Amino acid sequence: MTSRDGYQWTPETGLTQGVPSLGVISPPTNIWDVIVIGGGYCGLTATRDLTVAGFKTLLLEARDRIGGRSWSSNIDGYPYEMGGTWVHWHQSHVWREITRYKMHNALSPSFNFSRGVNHFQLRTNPTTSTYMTHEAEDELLRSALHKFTNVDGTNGRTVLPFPHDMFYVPEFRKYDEMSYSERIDQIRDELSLNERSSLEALILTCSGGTLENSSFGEFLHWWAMSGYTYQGCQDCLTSYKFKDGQSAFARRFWEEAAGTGRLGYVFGCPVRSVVNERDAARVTARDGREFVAKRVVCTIPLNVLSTIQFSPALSTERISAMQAGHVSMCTKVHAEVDNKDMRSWTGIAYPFNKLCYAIGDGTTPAGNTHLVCFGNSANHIQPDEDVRETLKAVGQLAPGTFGVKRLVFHNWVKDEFAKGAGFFSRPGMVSECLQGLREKHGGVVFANSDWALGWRSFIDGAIEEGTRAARVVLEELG
Amino acid sequence: MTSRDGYQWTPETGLTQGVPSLGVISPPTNIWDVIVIGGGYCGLTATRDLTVAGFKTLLLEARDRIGGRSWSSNIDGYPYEMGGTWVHWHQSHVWREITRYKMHNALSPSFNFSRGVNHFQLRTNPTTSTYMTHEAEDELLRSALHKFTNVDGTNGRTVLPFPHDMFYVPEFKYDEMSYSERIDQIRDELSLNERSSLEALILTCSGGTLENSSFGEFLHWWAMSGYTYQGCQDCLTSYKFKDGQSAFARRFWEEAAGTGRLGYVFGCPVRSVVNERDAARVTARDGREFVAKRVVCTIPLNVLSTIQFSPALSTERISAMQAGHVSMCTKVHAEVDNKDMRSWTGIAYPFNKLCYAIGDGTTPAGNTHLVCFGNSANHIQPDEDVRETLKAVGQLAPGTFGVKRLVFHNWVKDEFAKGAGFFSRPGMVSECLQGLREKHGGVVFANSDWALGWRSFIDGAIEEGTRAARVVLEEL
Ligand SMILES: Cc1cc2nc3c(=O)[nH]c(=O)nc-3n(C[C@H](O)[C@H](O)[C@H](O)COP(=O)(O)OP(=O)(O)OC[C@H]3O[C@@H](n4cnc5c(N)ncnc54)[C@H](O)[C@@H]3O)c2cc1C
Ligand SMILES: Cc1cc2nc3c(=O)[nH]c(=O)nc-3n(C[C@H](O)[C@H](O)[C@H](O)COP(=O)(O)OP(=O)(O)OC[C@H]3O[C@@H](n4cnc5c(N)ncnc54)[C@H](O)[C@@H]3O)c2cc1C
Repeated sequence: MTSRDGYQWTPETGLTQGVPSLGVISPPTNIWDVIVIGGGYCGLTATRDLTVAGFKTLLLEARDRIGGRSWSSNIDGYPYEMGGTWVHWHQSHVWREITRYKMHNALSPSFNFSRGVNHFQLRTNPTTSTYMTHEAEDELLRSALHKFTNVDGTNGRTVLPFPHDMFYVPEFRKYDEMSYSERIDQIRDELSLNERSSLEALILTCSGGTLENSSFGEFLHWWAMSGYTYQGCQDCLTSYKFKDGQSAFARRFWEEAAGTGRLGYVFGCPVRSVVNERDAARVTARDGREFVAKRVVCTIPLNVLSTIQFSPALSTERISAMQAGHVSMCTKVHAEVDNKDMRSWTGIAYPFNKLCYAIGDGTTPAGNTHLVCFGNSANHIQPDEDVRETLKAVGQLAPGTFGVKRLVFHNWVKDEFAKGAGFFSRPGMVSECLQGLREKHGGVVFANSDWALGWRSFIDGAIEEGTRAARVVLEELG
Repeated sequence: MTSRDGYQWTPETGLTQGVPSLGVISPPTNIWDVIVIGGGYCGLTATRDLTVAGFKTLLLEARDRIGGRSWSSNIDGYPYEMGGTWVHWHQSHVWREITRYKMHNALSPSFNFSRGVNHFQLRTNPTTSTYMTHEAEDELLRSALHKFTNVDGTNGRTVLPFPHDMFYVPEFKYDEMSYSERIDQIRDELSLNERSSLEALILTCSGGTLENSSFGEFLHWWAMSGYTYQGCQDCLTSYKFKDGQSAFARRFWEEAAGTGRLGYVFGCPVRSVVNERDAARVTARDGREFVAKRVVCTIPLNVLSTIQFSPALSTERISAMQAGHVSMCTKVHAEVDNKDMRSWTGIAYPFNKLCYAIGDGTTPAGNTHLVCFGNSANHIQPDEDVRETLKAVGQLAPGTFGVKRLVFHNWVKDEFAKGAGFFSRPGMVSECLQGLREKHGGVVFANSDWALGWRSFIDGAIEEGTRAARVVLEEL
C-alpha cells in the first residue's frame, strides 16, 4: 500500500509525492483502559506491552502509517529508509526487541569496501577535492574527535561516567550548556582545516543544527553511550540496518498487539486536544471525534507538542522546551546513482554545500549504487522545493562522477507531525528541562525518544520510553 | 533470612555454612498452563513474562532461594556477590530490565583509584613481585590482548563481525582452537609479563585450563564487548548493584507474585520431565507430580544429565550435557585489614590457587573488600581447608594484610550448578549450540549456557527467558 508521506524523483516521472510502505495500515481503523497517541516505536512498544498485559487499548495516529520518524519504502526491490535507520546490539532496548522478534540475523552492513573506488572524498571548497584511504579517513576523524571530546583527559569518561545520570559529576552541566561553536573555540588552533572540516560536518550531521545552537554535552552523551571512541560511534550509529527495512521491524510490534484482540486503532486521525477529567481523560480529534480512557500515553514529538491543547496547563519547563524546540532540521536524501564503483565511496563537502556528508550504502537489484546524503541547518535545503537544486547538492559531493537515476526522501522539517528529525538539544536545554519533560501530568504519561535517558533521540530511546510508559500504566491501573 | 547456600569464616567464629540472602523465599510454597523449572534470571524472566501475559504459572526451584548462579549475601551491611556480579548498558537484556525496573541509578564502580596504594602487583613466581601503575597495567594487558585476539588483522572484526551469528564468516576454526593452541602461535612475541597477565585474565574468564578452553568463545566475549580491552573492562568488571544482585532478582519476583497467577515451590528438585500426548508431567525427587501444557526447563547444562527426559534428546544435547562446560571458577571474597588496598589489583600466576584479584569495595566497618578468582589449572575447593584458602589469598600480596573474614560459595560442588558460568570446550559451541537450543515436544530448554549473545552472562539468562516466554506465548 502507498503512503501520503515521502517523495520520489526520476527522469521519466519528475518529482512525485507519496511512496510505498509496509507501514501503511489497511483499513485505517477497526472500530478504553488506555489511549496511546502516535504509532512510532514509542507508541508501538507501549501498545504492544499494554495489550499483551490485558489492557483494552486504543491507538490514535495522525498519519496513514506506523513508524513515525522511522519508516521504509520498497521501490524496485530496495528498502529506502526515510528516517531512523541504524541500530546495534549496544543499544539495549532496540536490541532486546530485535532478538525477541528473531531479527538478529536480519541485518546488513552499510559499509562494503570489498571493491570500487574505495576512498574518502574530502571537499573543503567548490573547485577542488582531496582523496584518502578509509584508513587515512579513520585516522583523521579519530584525531579530530579526540581533541573535541577530551575535556577531562579521558574523552568524557571522567565527567560522564554514567550517561544515564548526567549529574553524577556536577561539572558535566558546564558542557551541556556549551555549544559546538564554544567548544571548537577552545581547540581551534589545534585543528587542521581537514580535521576541523570533517569534525564539523560529522557533528552537524549528528545534531541537524548549527554550530551555535547544538549542545556540546548532548554530543558527549552520544559519544559516551557508544563507548567513548570513534570506533564505538561508527558501530552504533551507521553500521547495521534491517535488510527488509525498518517498516518490517515495526510490523512485528503491530502484529503482536493486533493479535491480542485488545487493540483498537484509528489512523488518519490527528489529535487536537487532551483534557483530564475526574475519572478519566478525554481525547479530541481535529475531525472532532472524541475518545475516553482511564489513562493516555502521549508520544507526540517535542517539536509538535505546542499544537495541542492540554488541560490542565503543562509546567513552565514543558512549555519552554516545547516553544524553543530541538534543533535537528536534518535533511536526508537517498540517491540511486549510475556509478557501480561508488559502493565503497564516502564523502564530506563542507561548508559550501547543502548536503555535507554522504556514504555509499548499498546496491539496488538493478545494480546501481545507493548513496545516502545528509545536510543540516548550517547550510539548509528543503529537498522537495527545487529538484534541480537537490541534484546540484547531490552531485557536488563527487563532481563529474555519476548521474542520478532516482531520488527518494521525506522532508522532516515541513512535516507537521515531526517538525524536525531526531531530537537534538540546544545548549542548556537538557540540564534545564529533561526532568520537566519526563514528569507525570494527571492521567497523562508523556513518552518519546526526545526525552529518554539513554539513547535519547534514537529508535532505542523511543523503545526505552514506550517501555517506561507501559510500566507506569501497569503500576497505576493494576 | 539465611540460605542453605554459601559459607563464611572469621577468626572468632571459624567456618560456618549458610549465609543471609534477600533471595531466600519464605514460606517456600503457596500451594497449570506452564511450569518453570529454575529460579535463576532465565526462569525469573520467563515467569515474569508468562504471568504478566495471563498464564497460570508454576515455578519449581531446587534451592531455598531465587537467583541461581547469581545472588548476594548481606553481611554486616555489605553485599557479598556469591556469583554473577557485573553488568553494563552494552548488555541489552540485563540493561533493559534494569531501566524498566528503575535501577539504572543504583549501581557503583568496583574500581576506586582515588587513595591507597594505587598500583598493580604482578607475581610470576612465589618469591617476588613486580609493581606498576594502573596505567602501565592497562598498557601491558592491551598489548597482550592485541596479540592474542589479532587473528584476522582487525582483532576479530573480520572473522566475527556478527557475534550473534558465528557462522556468518565460515573461517570462524577459532571455535575449535584451545587457549593453548592460540598462545602457541604467538608464543615468541610475548614477554613473560605479557604471557602471565594474558593467561591469568583468559583463565579467569573461562574458569578452565589452557588446553580445555575454547579460544573462539573468548573471541566471542571480546566481540560482544566491542573488540577492545577497554570495552571488556567496561562490560565485564566495572559496575555492580549498590544493594546486591538479590535486590534485582526480587523485582522480577515481586512483579510475578503481584499478578496473582504465580504458583511456586522451593526446595523441590526435579528428577524427570515427561512429554505426554496432551501435556507434560514433571516429577520431583520425592515423588510429587505436576502437570502443565508447557514446560520451560532452565536447569544448567552441567546438571542436565541428572534428569530423566521422555522421549530421548538429540545426540547434540546429550554430547554437550555429558562433556559439560569447563568453568570450575573459584570465587573468594576477603574483608581485609589494609585500607590502602582499596585501589590495589593483583595477578599471581601460575603458582597460586587464586590468580587474579581486585579491591572491589569498603565495608561499613571501614575495611577493604577484595574479590579473588581461581581457575582449573591451579584449582582450590575453598571450603575443603580454610588455612589453604587463607594462604591462597595471602599470596596475592604476601605480608601486606590480615584477613578478618572470608565469604564464598563453592559452585563446583553445588549439585544445582556443577560449575560456574558457562564456558566451552574447543568445538563444543560450533557442534552443539543448535542442538542445545532446539525444542523438545512441549519442553523449551532455556539457560544462559546456550544464549546467542552474552552467552554465560546474566544478560544471556534474560535473553533466553525472554525467548522461552515468546515461544510459549506463540503456542498458547
Ligand atoms: C532522518 C532521520 C534519521 C535518523 N537516523 C536514526 C538512526 O540512524 N538510528 C536511530 O536509532 N534513530 C535515528 N533517528 C531517530 C529515530 O528515528 C526517532 O528518534 C524515533 O523514531 C522517535 O520515535 P518516537 O516513537 O519517540 O517518535 P515518533 O516516531 O516521531 O512518533 C511520534 C508519533 O506521533 C504522531 N503524531 C504527531 N502528531 C500527532 C497528533 N497530533 N495526533 C496523533 N499523532 C501524532 C506522529 O505521526 C508519530 O507517529 C533518525 C530520525 C530521522 C528523522
Ligand atoms: C562465580 C560466578 C561469577 C560469575 N560472574 C558473572 C558476572 O560477573 N556477570 C554476569 O553477567 N554473569 C556472571 N556469571 C554468570 C551468571 O551468573 C549466570 O550465567 C546466570 O546467573 C545464569 O542464569 P540462569 O538462569 O540461565 O542459570 P541458573 O542461575 O544457573 O539457574 C538455573 C536454576 O535451576 C535450578 N535447578 C538446578 N537443578 C534443578 C533441579 N534438578 N530441579 C529444580 N531446579 C533445579 C538451580 O537451582 C537454578 O536456580 C557468573 C557465575 C558464577 C558462578
